[PDB]
This record gives sequence, structure tokens and C-alpha cells, in this order.
Amino acid sequence: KVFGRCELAAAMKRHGLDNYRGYSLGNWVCAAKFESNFNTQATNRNTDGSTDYGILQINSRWWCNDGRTPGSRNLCNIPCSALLSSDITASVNCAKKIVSDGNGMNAWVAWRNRCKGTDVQAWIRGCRL
Ligand SMILES: [Cl-]
Ligand code: NA
Repeated sequence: KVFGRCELAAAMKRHGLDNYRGYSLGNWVCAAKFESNFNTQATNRNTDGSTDYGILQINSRWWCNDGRTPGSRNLCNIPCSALLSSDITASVNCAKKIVSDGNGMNAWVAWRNRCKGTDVQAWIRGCRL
């Protein structure tokens, strides 16, 4: 599924991400825009054998099991295919686990490069949340 910007903001709101571990809602919407262009089916296959899955491009080396990633752990306790659903719940529940892992949202390369430092409230303009 592809989300619209405000549609995704609403969905993330309802999953309690606003101010989750100190990160306002705009952060998460911005992250999703630049990681996956709002696409729940996005995949990116890397040179280390890992794959980034779903709307927040969660990586298979640490966080999910896809059966084909070298030296893999499964800290979200889920198959990676669960992150490819039109339902963002699994992605949100695993993202919560990741942002609490000590380096906040710098776990997302697109956030740290494209969102960090900017006025992220703009991502929820016009949404009427
Ligand atoms: Cl695996
Ligand atoms: Na894994």
C-alpha cells in the first residue's frame, strides 16, 4: 500500500508515535517519506546480504528474520515479511523497539540526513489531526 502524507500521519498518531521517546510526529512522517516514499512494500537489498523492509526500511541483520541474512539476529521477534503488510502495526512496534535502543532516530539513515535539523512540523501541515 502507498499512503498519503496525512493518512500516514494519522495512522502513526493512532499508534502513539507522537513524542515517542522524545520524537514529535513530523519526525516519523519525514523518516517514512525519505526511507520508502510511503510504500509498505518497499525493499532494498544490500551488499552485506541484509534487506531493508517496509515503510520504515527496517534491516534484517538485527531486527527481523528472513532466513537469508548472514549473521542474523531477530530482536523484534518477527518474520521480515510481517513488515510488508498494508497494516503498519508490526513496523511501528518494531520501530519503537529500535528507537529505544539508545541512538534514537539516528538508526534511520534517511532521517539523520534528510529530516534531522529541519522544521519537521511541515510534514503534518493541513492534516487536521
Ligand atoms: Cl535471517
Ligand atoms: Na535477522
